[PDB]
Amino acid sequence: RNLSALKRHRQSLKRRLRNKAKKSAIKTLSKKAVQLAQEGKAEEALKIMRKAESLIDKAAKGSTLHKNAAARRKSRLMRKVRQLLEAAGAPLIGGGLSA
Amino acid sequence: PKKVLTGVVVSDKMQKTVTVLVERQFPHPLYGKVIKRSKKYLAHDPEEKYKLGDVVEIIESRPISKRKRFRVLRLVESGRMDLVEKYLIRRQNYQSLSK
Amino acid sequence: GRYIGPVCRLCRREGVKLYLKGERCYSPKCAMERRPYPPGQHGQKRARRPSDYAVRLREKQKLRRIYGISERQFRNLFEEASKKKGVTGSVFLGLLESRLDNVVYRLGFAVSRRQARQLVRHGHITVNGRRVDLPSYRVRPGDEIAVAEKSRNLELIRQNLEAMKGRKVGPWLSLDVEGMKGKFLRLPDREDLALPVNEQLVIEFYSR
Amino acid sequence: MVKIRLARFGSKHNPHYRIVVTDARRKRDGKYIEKIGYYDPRKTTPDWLKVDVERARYWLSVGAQPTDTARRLLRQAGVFRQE
RNA sequence: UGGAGAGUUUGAUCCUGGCUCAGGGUGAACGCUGGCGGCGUGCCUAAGACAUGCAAGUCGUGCGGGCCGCGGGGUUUUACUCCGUGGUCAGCGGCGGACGGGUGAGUAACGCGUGGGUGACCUACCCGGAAGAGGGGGACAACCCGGGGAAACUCGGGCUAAUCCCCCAUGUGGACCCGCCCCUUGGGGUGUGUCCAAAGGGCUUUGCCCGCUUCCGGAUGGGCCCGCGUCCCAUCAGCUAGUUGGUGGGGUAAUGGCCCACCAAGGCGACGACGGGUAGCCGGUCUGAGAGGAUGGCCGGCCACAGGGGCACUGAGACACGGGCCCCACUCCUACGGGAGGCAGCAGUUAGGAAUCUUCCGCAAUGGGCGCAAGCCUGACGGAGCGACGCCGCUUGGAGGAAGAAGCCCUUCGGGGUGUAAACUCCUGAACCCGGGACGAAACCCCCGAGGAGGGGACUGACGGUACCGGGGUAAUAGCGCCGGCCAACUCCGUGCCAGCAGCCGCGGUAAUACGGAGGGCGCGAGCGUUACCCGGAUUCACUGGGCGUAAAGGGCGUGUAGGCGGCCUGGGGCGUCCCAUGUGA
Ligand SMILES: [Mg+2]
Ligand SMILES: [Mg+2]
Ligand SMILES: [Mg+2]
Ligand SMILES: [Mg+2]
Ligand SMILES: [Mg+2]
Ligand SMILES: [Mg+2]
Ligand SMILES: [Mg+2]
Ligand SMILES: [Mg+2]
Ligand SMILES: [Mg+2]
Ligand SMILES: [Mg+2]
Ligand SMILES: [Mg+2]
Ligand SMILES: [Mg+2]
Ligand SMILES: [Mg+2]
Ligand SMILES: [Mg+2]
Ligand SMILES: [Mg+2]
Ligand SMILES: [Mg+2]
Ligand SMILES: [Mg+2]
Ligand SMILES: [Mg+2]
Ligand SMILES: [Mg+2]
Ligand SMILES: [Mg+2]
Ligand SMILES: [Mg+2]
Ligand SMILES: [Mg+2]
Ligand SMILES: [Mg+2]
Ligand SMILES: [Mg+2]
Ligand SMILES: [Mg+2]
Ligand SMILES: [Mg+2]
Ligand SMILES: [Mg+2]
Ligand SMILES: [Mg+2]
Ligand SMILES: [Mg+2]
Ligand SMILES: [Mg+2]
Ligand SMILES: [Mg+2]
Ligand SMILES: [Mg+2]
Ligand SMILES: [Mg+2]
Ligand SMILES: [Mg+2]
Ligand SMILES: [Mg+2]
Ligand SMILES: [Mg+2]
Ligand SMILES: [Mg+2]
Ligand SMILES: [Mg+2]
Ligand SMILES: [Mg+2]
Ligand SMILES: [Mg+2]
Ligand SMILES: [Mg+2]
Ligand SMILES: [Mg+2]
Ligand SMILES: [Mg+2]
Ligand SMILES: [Mg+2]
Ligand SMILES: [Mg+2]
Ligand SMILES: [Mg+2]
Ligand SMILES: [Mg+2]
Ligand SMILES: [Mg+2]
Ligand SMILES: [Mg+2]
Ligand SMILES: [Mg+2]
Ligand SMILES: [Mg+2]
Ligand SMILES: [Mg+2]
Ligand SMILES: [Mg+2]
Ligand SMILES: [Mg+2]
Ligand SMILES: [Mg+2]
Ligand SMILES: [Mg+2]
Ligand SMILES: [Mg+2]
Ligand SMILES: [Mg+2]
Ligand SMILES: [Mg+2]
Ligand SMILES: [Mg+2]
Ligand SMILES: [Mg+2]
Ligand SMILES: [Mg+2]
Ligand SMILES: [Mg+2]
Ligand SMILES: [Mg+2]
Ligand SMILES: [Mg+2]
Ligand SMILES: [Mg+2]
Ligand SMILES: [Mg+2]
Ligand SMILES: [Mg+2]
Ligand SMILES: [Mg+2]
Ligand SMILES: [Mg+2]
Ligand SMILES: [Mg+2]
Ligand SMILES: [Mg+2]
Ligand SMILES: [Mg+2]
Ligand SMILES: [Mg+2]
Ligand SMILES: [Mg+2]
Ligand SMILES: [Mg+2]
Ligand SMILES: [Mg+2]
Ligand SMILES: [Mg+2]
Ligand SMILES: [Mg+2]
Ligand SMILES: [Mg+2]
Ligand SMILES: [Mg+2]
Ligand SMILES: [Zn+2]
Repeated sequence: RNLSALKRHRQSLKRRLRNKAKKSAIKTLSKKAVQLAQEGKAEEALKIMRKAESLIDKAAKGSTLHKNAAARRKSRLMRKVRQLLEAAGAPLIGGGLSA
Repeated sequence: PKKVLTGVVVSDKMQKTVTVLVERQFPHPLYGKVIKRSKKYLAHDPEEKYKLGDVVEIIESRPISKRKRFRVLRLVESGRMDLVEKYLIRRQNYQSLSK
Repeated sequence: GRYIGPVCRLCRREGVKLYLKGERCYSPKCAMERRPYPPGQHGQKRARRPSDYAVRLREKQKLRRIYGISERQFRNLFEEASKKKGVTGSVFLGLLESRLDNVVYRLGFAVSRRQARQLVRHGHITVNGRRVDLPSYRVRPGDEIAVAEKSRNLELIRQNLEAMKGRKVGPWLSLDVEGMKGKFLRLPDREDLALPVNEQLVIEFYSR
Repeated sequence: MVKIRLARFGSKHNPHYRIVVTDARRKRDGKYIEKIGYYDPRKTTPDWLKVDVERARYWLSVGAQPTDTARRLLRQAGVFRQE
């Protein structure tokens, strides 16, 4: 009966978590980014937008988030960040953005 | 080559969208006599330039919406309401058919 | 295969002298010389004008019976005839002739075709070295329709050989009576043929 | 990946492969990208092989591991001989 | 290079017009009969229910152990060990389980076919080109202990490896924000800012192979998109709330109302929307002179489904038939808490049905998967098996023998027919027995060179002691339909509108070529008939090719919408139309 395709299954479980994990970090850091972004604090906003950008591409090196979806995240993320710091603020610290 | 069509614009009531009607013609598979049929296409017009009664080149395009997969290429002649006359008349004899 | 039953009997329905028998049919008795009428209780009474059917029918049954051959096979050939170019009526016949068991008759290695079939089928014949026994075997032009080694000195083989001396046969053929072997010159012209049969009437019936 | 192999054909007991470039997946007697020449295990005729070495050169060129018993008819058919 | 008609309305006639037959066709079935092979083919019904076996795994050159067999030096040896080591069965780890194989339920729709689009896209392994591989840390199974449990399994506690996880560096390069040029839908280059690499494993060591990482190209496979083609009912005529479009966002590999918030009031429809019925589509197949009609079994392509329905996880790829979770139905186990299962894979069961096979053989071939290879599994496949289901080849004999046996039919009592038919003689020699016996198989693998090109060297065949070849060798299965007309093929008896026949016209009420039996004949033969359905005949939906005074058929008459159709001459474009080339039409 026991077709050891189970190994394939047990594997997937271990997998699921591992990138579920990476993925949620994306989100929460991503939020805590746009958050501090709008609020005003820029050098802090970006400083988080940093380990943001990082954690994204990092998830890219494997089976998790991949392709240019690794990018689409950034293309919008920092895209939103800039726009908000833009609200009366200014490119305080040399964040992940070029002025 | 991205297929292209001339048909008259037949409605402008849409936001950045236009209804274009295009008679093709062809010969009946058994009866030869060239017959005429027509279809409406939902063109895109981000400049809201084209008005009613315009005759237009329409190009197969990247999908804009549920029904728009063409965009307006170029005008061919302004004043030709006489044709929309027809499309309206046709569309009005209907109301006198129901029960 | 061939209606093994009474055969000096068909000659009688068609009413034409037919050479299914060998010596005897040449004698006074193809069944026919003594009894020129059709078989059965009747047939000796005044027959009636065959409908356009009977005619096209009986003519078919003639040319078919002459080769003692499978209707399905015949029917097939008739159609193969239309498959290819030319005058169908001829090639049909021309094609009938290509039949190996028909050659061992035109080349006379036997008195009958039914006899001819036996020998062919029994491996007694051969072609270019191989012991063909397929009556069907279509003879293409130009091939040693010889006789086999174990066979050459055979009882009923010789009695037909010593009887096969001289007597010219087949303009579309050639017989090395000594070496016991013939050749297929070419495909039998219509004129080269002479059968008691109207080809044009057999085509008719094969349209129903 | 893409492949180059024998595609059986012709009746029972009468094999008659067809040496072709398919995708590895395609079933055996399947659809295929192109024909690069027949073959016969029995050699009933003097023509018991053939290969458009020209285009074969091509498919190997754009990368395309063939079968093993298909090399056996590319070598023994002269494709890798440059001298 | 291809086209036939007949019977039947009448006392008879011509015409109109139905009905009916002869033809071909099948995944066939049923009847009577049935010898041999070859290549095909075989659940059309309940996408009903399935016992048992087998259908997908593989790598010790990713890692660490449980187990087990062999061996030895080193220390005189003891304690032995480590390694070489081969085998294992599990575990982690990698690649494959999405291919292959089954079936048409659903689906009338970009599902399919066909031709294009993607500046809106991905693509494992393969191929090509560039670059790079420095250091450090950690977890969890196996295993050990403990615990619960009928079972299924499972909780905890403690170690440990790695091509598993993670971190900092180098950044060829790539991703992103913004800015510039080129380009023109999101294409290409550059600049500043940030972000992201990596894994070791082998042998014959001064080296090569299997691998890793980033990136660009290549090929192949695929997502998406559009023009056009794709069934019956108008006694279905109006349809539409994500409905149509916009703006911004979410999602994806990517476009899109695919999903959400906000706004606008749209979108569709007699050129048939909406509904209802029906159905997988195609290359093709059948039929037909052809136009046309019918059709999608087998084979190949595409689609869809895996008891019904929903779902996502892993992944380059699936929402995955032999993976997972949930509900419903169904079967089984249970220690009543619980648990297991999915043949529309091969084969086989049962059920229903007019009806559809062997629980075979083999990886030798071809193909696939993994692997450095040796090799392992491959019910794909290659074969064998059973059914005249189909097409094709073959057989049941060949020659000679009577004015012509016996029997049996008919008979004007002379005779006729079966009938060369048999008998008999001769010749041949299916079956059967003996011998020999493959092709399908030369590659991976071994030396030269260099593991390359090039040559040479060996193993391996399920089918099968079959095919085929030589020797011996026995005359050695015939059946079914019809015989009134169409329609080939006549008489005798019985029967007496009874028994029965039939496709239609009709036949049988004493003298039947129409019923049944006979002799005889006709047709065709391992087949012959019946029934069913498709095309033809049917020019009987008529484009090819029909009609409407009385045969069926002119709207009771106008007036007009849409639609269809449109005079004479010059000219522009060239939409149809035509011609040429070119891609495509697997
Ligand atoms: Mg012809
Ligand atoms: Mg000609
Ligand atoms: Mg014809
Ligand atoms: Mg009548
Ligand atoms: Mg065989
Ligand atoms: Mg079925
Ligand atoms: Mg080992
Ligand atoms: Mg070991
Ligand atoms: Mg390795
Ligand atoms: Mg071990
Ligand atoms: Mg001890
Ligand atoms: Mg130890
Ligand atoms: Mg199959
Ligand atoms: Mg099927
Ligand atoms: Mg429908
Ligand atoms: Mg469609
Ligand atoms: Mg369509
Ligand atoms: Mg397409
Ligand atoms: Mg195309
Ligand atoms: Mg360089
Ligand atoms: Mg460690
Ligand atoms: Mg370590
Ligand atoms: Mg880092
Ligand atoms: Mg640089
Ligand atoms: Mg870095
Ligand atoms: Mg780094
Ligand atoms: Mg590293
Ligand atoms: Mg790694
Ligand atoms: Mg490391
Ligand atoms: Mg070394
Ligand atoms: Mg919607
Ligand atoms: Mg509102
Ligand atoms: Mg259906
Ligand atoms: Mg159905
Ligand atoms: Mg047609
Ligand atoms: Mg159909
Ligand atoms: Mg169809
Ligand atoms: Mg089927
Ligand atoms: Mg099929
Ligand atoms: Mg099919
Ligand atoms: Mg299901
Ligand atoms: Mg089932
Ligand atoms: Mg389900
Ligand atoms: Mg699966
Ligand atoms: Mg599933
Ligand atoms: Mg299964
Ligand atoms: Mg119990
Ligand atoms: Mg019990
Ligand atoms: Mg209990
Ligand atoms: Mg239960
Ligand atoms: Mg075995
Ligand atoms: Mg194999
Ligand atoms: Mg097996
Ligand atoms: Mg039977
Ligand atoms: Mg039968
Ligand atoms: Mg007698
Ligand atoms: Mg008598
Ligand atoms: Mg005789
Ligand atoms: Mg006899
Ligand atoms: Mg005797
Ligand atoms: Mg013999
Ligand atoms: Mg021997
Ligand atoms: Mg070596
Ligand atoms: Mg033997
Ligand atoms: Mg022997
Ligand atoms: Mg055989
Ligand atoms: Mg013999
Ligand atoms: Mg008659
Ligand atoms: Mg009676
Ligand atoms: Mg009577
Ligand atoms: Mg009478
Ligand atoms: Mg009678
Ligand atoms: Mg009758
Ligand atoms: Mg018709
Ligand atoms: Mg018609
Ligand atoms: Mg007409
Ligand atoms: Mg008429
Ligand atoms: Mg009138
Ligand atoms: Mg002009
Ligand atoms: Mg001009
Ligand atoms: Mg063609
Ligand atoms: Zn005679």
